[PDB]
Amino acid sequence: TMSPNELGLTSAQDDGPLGQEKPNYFLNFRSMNVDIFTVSHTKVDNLFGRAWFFMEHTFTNEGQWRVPLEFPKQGHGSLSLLFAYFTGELNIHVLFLSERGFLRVAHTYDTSNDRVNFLSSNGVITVPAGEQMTLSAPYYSNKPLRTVRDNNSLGYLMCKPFLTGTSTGKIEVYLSLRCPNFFFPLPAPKVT
Amino acid sequence: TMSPNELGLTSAQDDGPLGQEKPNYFLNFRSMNVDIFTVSHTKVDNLFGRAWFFMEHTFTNEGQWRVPLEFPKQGHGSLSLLFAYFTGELNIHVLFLSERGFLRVAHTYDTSNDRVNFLSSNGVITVPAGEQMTLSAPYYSNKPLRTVRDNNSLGYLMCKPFLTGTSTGKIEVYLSLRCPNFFFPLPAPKVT
Amino acid sequence: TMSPNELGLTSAQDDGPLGQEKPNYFLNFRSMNVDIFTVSHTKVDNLFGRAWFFMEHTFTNEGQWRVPLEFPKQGHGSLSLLFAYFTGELNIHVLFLSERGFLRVAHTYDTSNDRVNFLSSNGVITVPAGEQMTLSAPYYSNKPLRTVRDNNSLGYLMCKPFLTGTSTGKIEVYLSLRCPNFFFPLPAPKVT
Amino acid sequence: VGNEIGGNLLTKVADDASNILGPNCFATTAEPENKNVVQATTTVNTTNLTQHPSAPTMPFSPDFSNVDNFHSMAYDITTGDKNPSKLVRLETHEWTPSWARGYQITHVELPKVFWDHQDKPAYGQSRYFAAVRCGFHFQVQVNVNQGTAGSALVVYEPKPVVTYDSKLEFGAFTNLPHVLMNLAETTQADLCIPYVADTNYVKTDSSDLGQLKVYVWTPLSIPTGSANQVDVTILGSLLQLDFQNPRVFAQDVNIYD
Amino acid sequence: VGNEIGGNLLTKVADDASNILGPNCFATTAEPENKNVVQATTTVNTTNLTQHPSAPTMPFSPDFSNVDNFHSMAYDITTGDKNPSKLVRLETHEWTPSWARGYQITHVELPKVFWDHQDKPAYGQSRYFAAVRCGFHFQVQVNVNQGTAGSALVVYEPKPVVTYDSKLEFGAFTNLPHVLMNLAETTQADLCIPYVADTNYVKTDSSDLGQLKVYVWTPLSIPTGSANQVDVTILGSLLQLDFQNPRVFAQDVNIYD
Amino acid sequence: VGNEIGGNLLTKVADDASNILGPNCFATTAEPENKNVVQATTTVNTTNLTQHPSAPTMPFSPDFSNVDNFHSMAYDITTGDKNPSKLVRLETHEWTPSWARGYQITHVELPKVFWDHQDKPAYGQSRYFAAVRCGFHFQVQVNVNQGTAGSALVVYEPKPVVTYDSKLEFGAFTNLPHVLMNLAETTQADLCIPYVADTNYVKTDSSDLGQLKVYVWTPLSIPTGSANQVDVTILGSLLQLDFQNPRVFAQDVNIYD
Amino acid sequence: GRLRMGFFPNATTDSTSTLDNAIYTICDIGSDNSFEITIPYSFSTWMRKTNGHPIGLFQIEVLNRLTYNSSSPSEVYCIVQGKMGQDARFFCPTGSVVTFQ
Repeated sequence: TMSPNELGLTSAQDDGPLGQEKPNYFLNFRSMNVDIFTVSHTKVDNLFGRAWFFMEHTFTNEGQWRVPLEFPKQGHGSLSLLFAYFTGELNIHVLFLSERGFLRVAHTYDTSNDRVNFLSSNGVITVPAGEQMTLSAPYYSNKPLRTVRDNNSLGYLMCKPFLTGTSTGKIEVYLSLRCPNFFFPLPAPKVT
Repeated sequence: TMSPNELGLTSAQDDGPLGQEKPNYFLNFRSMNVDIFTVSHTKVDNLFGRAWFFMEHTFTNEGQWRVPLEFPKQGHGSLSLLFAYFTGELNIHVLFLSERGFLRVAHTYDTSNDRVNFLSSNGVITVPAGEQMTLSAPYYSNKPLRTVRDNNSLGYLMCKPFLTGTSTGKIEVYLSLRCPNFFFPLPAPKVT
Repeated sequence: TMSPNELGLTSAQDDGPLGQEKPNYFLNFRSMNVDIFTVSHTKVDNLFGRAWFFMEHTFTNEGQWRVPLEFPKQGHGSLSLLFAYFTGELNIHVLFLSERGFLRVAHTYDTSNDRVNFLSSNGVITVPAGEQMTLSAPYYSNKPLRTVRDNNSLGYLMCKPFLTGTSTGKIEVYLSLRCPNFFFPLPAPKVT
Repeated sequence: VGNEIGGNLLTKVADDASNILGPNCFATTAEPENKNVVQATTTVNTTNLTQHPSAPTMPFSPDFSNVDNFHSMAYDITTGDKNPSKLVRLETHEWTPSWARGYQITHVELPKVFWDHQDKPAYGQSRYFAAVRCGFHFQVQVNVNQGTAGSALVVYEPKPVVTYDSKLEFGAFTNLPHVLMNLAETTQADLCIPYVADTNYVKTDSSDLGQLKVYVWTPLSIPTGSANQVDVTILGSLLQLDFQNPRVFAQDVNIYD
Repeated sequence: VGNEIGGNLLTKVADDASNILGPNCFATTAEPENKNVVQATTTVNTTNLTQHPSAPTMPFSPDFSNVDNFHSMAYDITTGDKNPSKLVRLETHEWTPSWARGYQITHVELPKVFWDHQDKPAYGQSRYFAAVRCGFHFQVQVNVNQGTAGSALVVYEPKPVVTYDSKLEFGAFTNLPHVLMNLAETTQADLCIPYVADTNYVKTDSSDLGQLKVYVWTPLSIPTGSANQVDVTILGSLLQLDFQNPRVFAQDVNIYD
Repeated sequence: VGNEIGGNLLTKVADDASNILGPNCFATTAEPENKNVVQATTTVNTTNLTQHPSAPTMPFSPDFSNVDNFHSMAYDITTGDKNPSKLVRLETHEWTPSWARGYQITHVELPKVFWDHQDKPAYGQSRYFAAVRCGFHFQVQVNVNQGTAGSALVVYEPKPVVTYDSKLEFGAFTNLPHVLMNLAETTQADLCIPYVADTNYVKTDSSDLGQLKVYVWTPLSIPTGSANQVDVTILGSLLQLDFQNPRVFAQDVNIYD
Repeated sequence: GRLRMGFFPNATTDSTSTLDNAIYTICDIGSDNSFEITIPYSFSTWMRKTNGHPIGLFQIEVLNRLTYNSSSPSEVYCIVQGKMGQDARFFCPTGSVVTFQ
């Protein structure tokens, strides 16, 4: 039968270990699970499998653009802030807004600035002007885990455009991840 | 073996439900049952099976006599005051003290005075002058239970005497019950 | 496994009955028994089986010497003071220091002085001058147990010497017991 | 060991020295009647937590069946329960002969009409709940002598219809659960309407379930001598009722977003 | 779960991360020695209730038989117990030769005579109890030289007889447990008297059990030279004794109504 | 009975009067999460006693193996443990050619030399223990060009020898674990020395284990051109180490009487 | 409150010192307020003088101030007892160093 513990009478100091799926009942109540869709939208793989805006850059010349990639404190991706460590594939969505040219894109977790001077070794997929690509950067991280908060939690992204004439433009960036491994959930974030 | 509970150590707040025949012992003591008679004098059927005086009425004429019948706060019948509800046969003992005549006797639980005007329908057993009868009135009660205390807990008794000449007298009454059904014992009564 | 009781957490008021060989442990500790000799030196029979000085008497004549024999509050025999009652064989070691003569020795628990006047009945082993004997006096005690403390806990010893000429000397005494029966250990003694 | 162990030692030691008469002492140890426990009791949507409970009491050889074996009340035991689903008079109106085709005779706010007055069997419970999910069984009654003739349109209009009523073409309302009932032929119409809404539950004391209406299919053709006061009555029964959300007494609660 | 569960988790977690050396921690949880229990002890007509008991103590490898295996006291172990039932001298009197037939020689209040003085074996216990139920065994002794003759009537008289003694005909007293004992023939008389009364128990220190008497059947015929001082002695033993009602020391208590 | 019995009566009584709908009440009684228990935890030479414990906690689906499966540190897991037994340079000295036979080249206090400086692998632990029992493995190294010649006596001298050194005849020291090592032939000597003392354990930071020495068997015969700076080095390893007695940091403790 | 009692075997310097490295036992006041601490045999020799070198330094430091209330004492009494372990042994009987009474 039902114990008084499952009826509401408990002790907060007896909750450890963390993660106790204890059932709560009353005479007219029972945990009822109802699913409205064929799958879950709470699973890390599904939720995060959907991109979210990151930032935009306007380029008037080929100069290279390197930006630290970090988890959002803004979109649905904020749900990541509930975790401390991450590891796994990283989907980067880049849009090249230009009239005539090409955009070199590359990703590295390496903090050294110089390693990115010769962009070709790193990757540098090519998005023709007016096209958008989605490259999935692997976990080539020199650190087993990525503190999820760091201003560079995610590796740096490189964008250099091979323009042809006076043409200029702007590069919008969106980020998403493939199968994410989060660990050791930390306390919920505050609001600004 | 014997527990400390049965040795005197108990708690008054743990007596419910009502009616706990718990045994009490000590090294030189044990509940010993000794019977002095072939039967019990504590059983409701036996005790109450014995009548007790009720009241007396002196009649100088045939006028009818109706009196509420109630449980005694005076004789051994007082043991009934320990209960709240009653139901069952009612033995009425009437003595007709007269020189020459007849006594009509009847019993009804009906509160209406008029129903008793025509006494014959009700009963009206006939006790010749100088004779005493014991009529057992059934539970013709419009109420399933008779609060034992009511000034009319027991149904009303009717006595009309068919005298013949100037003869007069007095009618003594005694009451007893046949197999009594008592329920929900209440607290003991006070003394006057 | 190990209970918290055996880890040091206990209650002094729950020690009775007397004599609880409870084991005490810790992660790196276990009761280890190591024996350095083929036998015990703690056993009552062994320890007390070894004599200890008692007293000395100097005699210039045959006059008899009677001395109460008691347990020592001085040598290793003091370990007896930890007990209350004794019973068993008593080993008496006597040294006769004399030039020419004999020493009559006898032992009795009898308090009466007169019984010892005729020494022969009691015993009176003979130690020639310059010799030492060890007589084992039986428990001819009129009391089942000997309070271990009494100034006469042990029976009285008698020494009468049959000297021959002007010769004189001194009689040193040592005591030990054969198989001792001690009972009801009492609190440890104080120091002077 | 200890302090639990004592009944046995005393009981035993007493036992060991016992002679012909027997032991001169008996000792028994156990737990107190008032132990360190916690009791929890739950009634309808309630939970009572007590950490200092006591032995529950009750009368002598009690009977909790609570059923009167004599049936001094000869009614189904579940009478009070089903009472609110009982059939009731929701409306009455007198059709006027002059009225044109398509005119609205009478209408009833659904479902709040079943709690129309404090004299409605369902009014009681309806007060203590904000959410409702129920089915209906209407019986629109219209009586007219044989000499007279005419026809009325009894139709159920969900909130969607009621909302955009003027945008709908009359004569097509036959697409909704209705009963073109030809007077002088039928005196009553029957309509079984299940829970119909765009939300799982409807706010109690609301018209969200839509409303039943009665229109003039063809005006009343009342002869000279014939009577001219025809009354239209709407009766309603709850095929199935369900009150869920608890709330203060008759307080407007928003189940919607 | 919790707070009971901890010895296992710590003991286990310690267990899981253990390497070659072994675990670096062990944790064990259990109940305290001082638990929440209640102890009850009962001795003769007494009951001690303690709700804060402690582990009972006792000497090393103790012997509670309490029996001296050497019998330094060579007496039956139940000597002290039976002592009060012991035979005792209840009375002594010197019959006077002049006395007429039917004269009362001597009498003894029964049963309070067995507690006649504080020097009576039964006097001790008799003090601590108000109720008594016992049987008697009398031995009236009367010695007389052969030359002399005579006869005495040793008879037991219950309270009923003692009460109405003058109303009874002497010479018929032979109907009561008696012993017409002819002197010069018998020197002692034996009488076994069971508990006789109209009440189950008799008040201690009362004469309700009746009294034993000695009458003159036929006066003493003492010749000239023969001695003239004959003594009559009454001895009593309790075939069976029973003290029930407890009471203060020698305080008059009424067992009767 | 009681106060434990209540969940059943209420649960039952509720049960008995139940109708079609079911019971209208459920009651359950049990023990609180915070029970009267005692927890004990023991770590290395420590014991924590708590009489008011609480349910131990831990992260989600935790792994206490504590072993890095990637081996970011490619070392034996027991590296840190064995570290103090590691081979180390105990001494170095330059033999002077002029030195006579039997001269003492160099010596090392045993066993306190393994904690010679705070830069010794064993210095760390050696501080937290007063007692020691260990075995040694020495490797005295002496290198000399082929042109030169000579011989040194590497011998272990227990405290007994070190104490009475002058009373012993040199040339007989070959009775002790030694290595007459002829230069120009051998460049290193090996000596395995077990725990040798007249006491089960030796005080830490003491020379009681004796000391290893190096003498001049036959002086160095260094030719004209040949080098003249020969260095003698003493290396030491602990075949087996054992620190037992706990003590404050590097505080002189007397294990001896 | 709590109280930590440690013991440095064979110690001689009678001075307060951190017991983190000593054999200690933390005592949390409750129902069973008697706390034990075992010292395993620790000496260079197999047997040790009965009346020789100290057994060690015994220190009982405060871990958590003894708390109380309006009707409870602000300070309590303590008693320290000592006994031999189940592996205890004595060996040679020697002369006496004191005289009992």
